[PDB]
Amino acid sequence: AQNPNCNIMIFHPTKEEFNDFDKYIAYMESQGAHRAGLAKIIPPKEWKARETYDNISEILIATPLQQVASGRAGVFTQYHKKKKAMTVGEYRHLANSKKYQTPPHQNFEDLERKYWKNRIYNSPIYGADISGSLFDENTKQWNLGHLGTIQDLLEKECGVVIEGVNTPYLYFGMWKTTFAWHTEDMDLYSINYLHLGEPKTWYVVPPEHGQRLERLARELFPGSSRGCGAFLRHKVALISPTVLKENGIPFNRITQEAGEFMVTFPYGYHAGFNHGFNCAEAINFATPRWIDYGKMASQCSCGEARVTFSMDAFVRILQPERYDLWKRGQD
Ligand SMILES: O=C(O)CNC(=O)C(=O)O
Ligand SMILES: [Mg+2]
Ligand code: NI
Ligand SMILES: [Zn+2]
Repeated sequence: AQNPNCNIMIFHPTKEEFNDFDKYIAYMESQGAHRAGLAKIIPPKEWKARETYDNISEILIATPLQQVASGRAGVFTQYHKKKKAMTVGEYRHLANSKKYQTPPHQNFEDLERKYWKNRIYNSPIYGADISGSLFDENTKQWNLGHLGTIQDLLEKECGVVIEGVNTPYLYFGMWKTTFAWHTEDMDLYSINYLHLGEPKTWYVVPPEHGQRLERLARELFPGSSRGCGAFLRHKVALISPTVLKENGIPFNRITQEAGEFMVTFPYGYHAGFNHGFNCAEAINFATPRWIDYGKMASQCSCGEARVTFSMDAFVRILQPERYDLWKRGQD
């Protein structure tokens, strides 16, 4: 078996190997990359996502989210308080202010220490889940706005034709902005490109061990667990590397820098934070190996997680039994 210790693998495709997305994903998996739950892909040196970022200040963040923490430094929840709209210009100015800017630090490890020590005492503002793309339409390789759709994958694998579309989202981050422990909707893959700015640190649990993370989460967030049988779909819970180590949960960590792709694999729980002002673009995607994960994915039926138009059809076709009660939570 390849990659038995489930380490995060880093790939360096040539421009030749960067032409066929599906085939390169299948290659990574042949080398065991999926066992980690997360891979890094460094694009060929000749590739660019777009010519410059010079005019991005006019993008609107219509609902910035202030991420308010509760609990203890290593085990906390975050609530998203909706703020007034601001442009990317305004946001970047805010991120760079004395109140929100990245503190002095020696290296990524010192900054990671400061993050876990101090995250709870600040409420950074996250511009998340903004429908859009920053790839130039003339970028033909690994353009997250031109991937084949999950609906088309299901059609090609399973023969069923469903409604729905699949488009990317932009994320504008600042120091301490945080993504809580989650797998993707319907345990899909995701791919994330860091377009510009400061790094993003990731933590991930191997898919084969995801249930161990869930068991810990139920113990650490006991009332959440009683309220919903898939409360990690709410994307509010954080657990530090220290706490994961104390409880024997297998995980890995890696820092993504501007110009790099990360791919999360089905049922690979991940969480992380931003080092400073940045802009990422991400989208979900499917392969043939995903299909069974889609059939087995947990669902939030308490009604908090409240998910897309397109996810309806996935649940309808892959999880017909659930479909009924899941849509009671979604209506
Ligand atoms: O970048 C972020 O804030 C969150 N991204 C993801 O969870 C992902 O790409 O799967
Ligand atoms: Mg603009
Ligand atoms: Ni994700
Ligand atoms: Zn729920």
